[PDB]
Amino acid sequence: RPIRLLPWLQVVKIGGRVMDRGADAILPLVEELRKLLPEHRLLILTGAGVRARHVFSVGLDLGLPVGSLAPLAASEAGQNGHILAAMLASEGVSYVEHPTVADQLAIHLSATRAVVGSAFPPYHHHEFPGSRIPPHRADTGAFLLADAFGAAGLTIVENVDGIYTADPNGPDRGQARFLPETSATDLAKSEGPLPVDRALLDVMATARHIERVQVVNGLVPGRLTAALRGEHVGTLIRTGVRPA
Amino acid sequence: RPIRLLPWLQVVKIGGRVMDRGADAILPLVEELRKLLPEHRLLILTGAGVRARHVFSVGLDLGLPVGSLAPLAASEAGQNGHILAAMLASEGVSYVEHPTVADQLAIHLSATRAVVGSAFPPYHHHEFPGSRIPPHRADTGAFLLADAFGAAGLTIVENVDGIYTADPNGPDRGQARFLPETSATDLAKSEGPLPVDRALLDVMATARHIERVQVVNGLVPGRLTAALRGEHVGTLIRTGVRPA
Amino acid sequence: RPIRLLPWLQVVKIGGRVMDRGADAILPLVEELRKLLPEHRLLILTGAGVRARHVFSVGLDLGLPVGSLAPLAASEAGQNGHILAAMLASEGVSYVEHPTVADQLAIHLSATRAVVGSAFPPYHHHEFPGSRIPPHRADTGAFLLADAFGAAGLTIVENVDGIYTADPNGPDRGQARFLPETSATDLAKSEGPLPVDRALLDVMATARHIERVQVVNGLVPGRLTAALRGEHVGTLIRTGVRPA
Amino acid sequence: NSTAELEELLMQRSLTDPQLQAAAAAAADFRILPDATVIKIGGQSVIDRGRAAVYPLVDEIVAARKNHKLLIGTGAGTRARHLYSIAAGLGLPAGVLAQLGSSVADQNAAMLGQLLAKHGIPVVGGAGLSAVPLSLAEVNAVVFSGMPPYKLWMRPAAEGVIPPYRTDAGCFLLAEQFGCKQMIFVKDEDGLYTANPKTSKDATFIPRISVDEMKAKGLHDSILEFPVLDLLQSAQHVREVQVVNGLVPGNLTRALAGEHVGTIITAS
Amino acid sequence: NSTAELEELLMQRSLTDPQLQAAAAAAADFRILPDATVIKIGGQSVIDRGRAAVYPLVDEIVAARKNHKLLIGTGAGTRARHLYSIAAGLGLPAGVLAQLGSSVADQNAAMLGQLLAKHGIPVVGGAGLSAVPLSLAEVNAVVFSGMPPYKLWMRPAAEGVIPPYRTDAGCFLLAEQFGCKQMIFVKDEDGLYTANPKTSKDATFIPRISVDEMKAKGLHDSILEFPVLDLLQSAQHVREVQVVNGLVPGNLTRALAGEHVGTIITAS
Amino acid sequence: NSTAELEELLMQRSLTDPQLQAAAAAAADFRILPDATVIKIGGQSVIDRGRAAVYPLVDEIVAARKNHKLLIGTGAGTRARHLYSIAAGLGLPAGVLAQLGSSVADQNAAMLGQLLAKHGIPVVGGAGLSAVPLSLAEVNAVVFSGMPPYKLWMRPAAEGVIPPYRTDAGCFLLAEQFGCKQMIFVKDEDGLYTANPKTSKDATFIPRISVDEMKAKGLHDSILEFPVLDLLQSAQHVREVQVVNGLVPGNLTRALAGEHVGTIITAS
Ligand SMILES: Nc1ncnc2c1ncn2[C@@H]1O[C@H](COP(=O)(O)OP(=O)(O)OP(=O)(O)O)[C@@H](O)[C@H]1O
Repeated sequence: RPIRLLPWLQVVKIGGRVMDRGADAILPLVEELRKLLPEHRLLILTGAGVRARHVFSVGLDLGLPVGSLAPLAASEAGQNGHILAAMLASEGVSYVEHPTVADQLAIHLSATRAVVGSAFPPYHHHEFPGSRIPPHRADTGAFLLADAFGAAGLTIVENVDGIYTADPNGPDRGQARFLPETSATDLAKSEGPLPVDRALLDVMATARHIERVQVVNGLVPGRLTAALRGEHVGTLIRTGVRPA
Repeated sequence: RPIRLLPWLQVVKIGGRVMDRGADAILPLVEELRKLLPEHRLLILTGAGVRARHVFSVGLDLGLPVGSLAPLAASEAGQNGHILAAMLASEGVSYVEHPTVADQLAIHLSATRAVVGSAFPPYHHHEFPGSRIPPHRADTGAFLLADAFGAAGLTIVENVDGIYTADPNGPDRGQARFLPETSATDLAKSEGPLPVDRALLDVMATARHIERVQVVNGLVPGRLTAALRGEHVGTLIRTGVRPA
Repeated sequence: RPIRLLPWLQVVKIGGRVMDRGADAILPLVEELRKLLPEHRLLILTGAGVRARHVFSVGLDLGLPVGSLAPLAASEAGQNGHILAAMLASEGVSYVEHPTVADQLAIHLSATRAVVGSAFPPYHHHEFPGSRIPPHRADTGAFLLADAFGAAGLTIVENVDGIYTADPNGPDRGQARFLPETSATDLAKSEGPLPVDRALLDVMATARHIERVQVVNGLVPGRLTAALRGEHVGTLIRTGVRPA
Repeated sequence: NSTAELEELLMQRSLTDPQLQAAAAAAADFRILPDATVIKIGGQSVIDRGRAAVYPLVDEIVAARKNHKLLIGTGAGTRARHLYSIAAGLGLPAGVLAQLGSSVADQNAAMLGQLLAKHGIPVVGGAGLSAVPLSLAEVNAVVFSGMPPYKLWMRPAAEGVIPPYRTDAGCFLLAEQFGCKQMIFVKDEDGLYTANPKTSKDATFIPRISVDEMKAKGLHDSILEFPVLDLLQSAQHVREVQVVNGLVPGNLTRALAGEHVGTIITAS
Repeated sequence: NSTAELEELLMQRSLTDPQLQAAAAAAADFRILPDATVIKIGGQSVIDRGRAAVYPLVDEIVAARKNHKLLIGTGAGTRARHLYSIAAGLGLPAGVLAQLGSSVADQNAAMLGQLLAKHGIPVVGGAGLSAVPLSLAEVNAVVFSGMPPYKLWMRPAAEGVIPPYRTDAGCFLLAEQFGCKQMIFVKDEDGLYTANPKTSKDATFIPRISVDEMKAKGLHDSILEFPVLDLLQSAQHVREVQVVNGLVPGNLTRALAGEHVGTIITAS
Repeated sequence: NSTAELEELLMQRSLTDPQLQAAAAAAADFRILPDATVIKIGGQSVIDRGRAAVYPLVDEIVAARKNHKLLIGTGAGTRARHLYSIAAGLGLPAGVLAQLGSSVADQNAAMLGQLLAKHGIPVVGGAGLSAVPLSLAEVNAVVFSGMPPYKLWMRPAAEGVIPPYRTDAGCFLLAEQFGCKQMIFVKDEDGLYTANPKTSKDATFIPRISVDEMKAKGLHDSILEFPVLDLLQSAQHVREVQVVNGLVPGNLTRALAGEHVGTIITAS
């Protein structure tokens, strides 16, 4: 079993769709993050959201392979990262690049209370083939990073209360029942659209350290705070790892 | 009215001509800066000075356009930044590049009490046409950045007591009267030599946050310390900022 | 004489051979370094070790000159640096590149108590000719840097008790004499294998600040701890400079 | 009194002094890339449309690349607007926005670079490191990111947080400094009309115009960003630009040959 | 189906949606560098051997670059094994190890790159849109680093910290995305055998095999990394690869000419 | 003997041990760019003057690059001297000065790079990994920054804070390592004299001299840095350099053909 590199870190991930809603969604989130800074040691990673779907539509209409589309989607997570870091700047927060997240994080989190980054991994041209939509997205990149460091946990912040039996906004919106708890394997065999990457379920199988990830709604304040204390406010996804 | 990104920051700027006077000028200024570090949160941006003129004469002698000369002068402010950063190093001070100043400043100001950089903006080949001497020089780069962050104030440290009715060094000392206070609009109309960029007067017209800037003499100690507390030791400037 | 830029810095250097001995060697040294962090302000510089000897054999077998081989070994010291920085990560430690070691070190030691880098200097293609083995290696790069900053001392951590007049692991161990104390001049006249760069003797000849350097055994716990306190546990070397 | 005295004028004078500035106004004028043209592929105008508008102009560039040396800048388009709509609602200043839209100019540049890769035309690893792509008569082209690198030092506008200097100015200003003979704007409209092209029944295409008539005519921003025309009045090297329609094939090459197709805007 | 169907589904569906995945799986397929071939020079197989194995293959590369466009990857070799033995005993996860072995691929690229400098073939940085090295009829080649840039984000294996995706996959994955007509792996063995080549029982040379058969025979990982075979069934542009023996001169140029010398592995 | 022998001793000996160094001193010697010439365009001698001094050498450079492969280094000049007086009086060590003087050599390189752009010759990015510019018969040239990257690791002198190793040796050392057939220094004097040249007591021009003679005649530092001579005594690929006069046109191009005008210093 490997060692935990930063066992005291809490890695949070802020959906790209949450950011797309503007100040109304974000400003309650910053005020909540300013509250969390003294309580935890936080690496906050942003997803990409709709703008990445625009690069895909354009990039897809031009025929570009998935490996060209991956770095262009990761660019938006970088843009969502720059915004959240900027609103938190006066609290000592700044956005850091992949190489600093990879190498210098422990120094920079020793300097300040938190930092911001892109959840997207630097797969850029080496992204896997088979799908025309890059398999490894923010959700997948944030877990991979949390699970290497040995962090205390990864929390996924989205615009829906959790995981449902189907897109709760989609065509079946009425027929969707909430799943307060689920396993990565049960999710990997059930089909339909998900708030998380199918690649998150694949990476969780090789997970050495992190035994759970909670998907909470960042549009309801206090759920992030409570999730980070272990209170059950959303969907608990078990990774199939045992503690010890 | 945008938001203040770093409202607690004090931006100071050190003319390049002050640095050109050698240990006699610098050692009093460094020892005074050693005093200020615990008092303020300081971003120190250096100007260019005479060495930037030597590249201008050569670069101009070869016919190079204004956009080619700008990156070569910004290097001098960068080298003046490296010199001052070194003498304050033992106090935890370092020189940082433009890209870290733009993205990561708040972390390093959380890491240390102050940092050094070049006041010159990274306009390099996008410097404006029309004049053969770059319109945006150290002073303009120092203000533009200060007003983006929302700094508490900008204080300019030069080798002269302030602004006079005429340059009190050149052929005419006779008509030069000191201006203890002046407005940014007044200067844009009155022509003649200035210790500051005429472009600095332009950025002040659109200034959203900083309502005043003081010009103090850095060769008489105690004037910077007093300036950072708001005492009037030199020429002030009105930028036209307001609530409405 | 020049000025001391980081007078409070202790520079230690960990031989590349110690890292090559694996978890058996490293875990005692990490745990010992975990203890020193609060006591000192430490810059830990890694050597190259065995892997660099393999790059030379191939690099030499292909006819490549000395200036091509230097950056190929410096990469190994860089890889030994990344290993140590990770094991101490949870203590706030990170590996930093040469360009930051030169400019921003003071910030990062203000952020944290320690940092890791490669002892190798960035001579890469400008390495001196005459030898097919690069003259300036980790030991020399560590001293050059220690004496540039003005550090309080340089400590060299190797796998042997100290310096012997004959190679302790190399050729005959029957005449190998341990030298509790020696001079750079005395050694510069000694022709034989040493756990030192022969270029380290050259940089010591011009040394402006550091009067002594101790070579200690990193495989005996407590010797590094004691060496940093000035206790004589290993080989001392006088560099011929007096702040005595 | 003359132009050779300056090295005393720079040491003993402030750089805002007009006898130094006026004496600086008459020095050698050197054109670094006189035989190269800079074009702009609009992010909203052309590239955000996708294959229909993009593939034809790719074929054009290659067809043109032999007789002309090309510097291809790109524009941001709709994704930059969302970043600006999102960012402006948070209260972030123009300087923050400037780097947000720079990404999209980088994105659009990358996309275009892969369609042109097989033809040997690279994307730059920084703007002033390569004249070599232009050097090789086989390549004679490069793709870069139209946005100017002002990032946080971007000059704010008179009103609003939206960055005033954008991919239009970023492409123009590089032609101005490098000597480039022409500046061609490739967008979706034939050029200038005296009202908005999308909705006019009555709007007459203006074939040729000078700036002074343009502000006079109440067209301060129809086709190009309002400040770049002020960049055109100050320009020493590119005294005019051209705005053509990408959606109609051939207009680029014709304007590359010097034809009068589209609107032409002149500084004088 | 015309103007744009997905301007509905990309906006209104999750990217894990099967209804969305199919519609993206049927889109235009663009090959960025269709006429280029990628090679892998084994770190242990070739480069760690030095002058004997390397120089002959160096002479080959120059001869091929005229009629072929060559993408030259490097391998890790024995130095990467030492880093893994040292680090794996410390307990550091695969993510840490991935960047440790990437250095060694860079070292070999540097060494290999300096032998080819006089011919004008560089080591790649800020490239991939840079087609100039490949585009020039004089050079038509590049040298790069086999390892994929996953470093902390590397996908771990089921057990063990040794990185699953290594210079095979890094070189393969660069061909797949760029459309390369061929993918050649240059190693020390004649190709694939039905037992371990250095110690075997009956071993039968396999001139050709498909993945599912490889899985069958227990050959998942004999010559190539096991994920690279699963990457071979998923690859859209390069459905097959070839493993040749560099130690035998001429085989590199042969397979580059399209001959079948060595083993060829097919996806279907 | 077999090129085995040093790999066990490379595994088991200290590299300061003579038995290891010797057999490593005898291996094949590979010249990375044997057919390239290195020049030094002087910071004080040449560029600090400008158009008068530069343009003639610019026009010369074009003429040679067709028949020669040229690496153009630059020097710092007076601005670096200004930085040295300012910093050395503050007490900053030699190492700090090295990075301060690196700027100006970079500055001059930038300036020179813009005059050479239309001719297609770049300034080296990414530390100079790109060999593409020199390989192309169209370009055959590069512009670089004479200063070596020692910066804070610069070896100091016995006395004083001034860095001993500067743009002279930085250009020299790149010729030595790259195999280059020639190393040319372009300065303002026809070559060597025996006095400080500015005193002009009518000293004797030395047409050819060896390093050890230089030590004899007290011409110790004279024009080339003192270490540049000791680096020449140890140098393997470039055993002699040439000192030519830039101010008189034709001296560069004639020296590029191998003519003896000017001085030459030899290791022997
Ligand atoms: N089972 C599902 N359960 C909940 N939401 C779903 C589900 N399927 C689809 N969705 C929808 O998709 C949204 C989140 O999915 P999506 O991954 O597209 O956004 P995102 O995670 O914020 O993007 P990014 O990964 O770039 O951050 C939910 O708000 C919800 O509207």
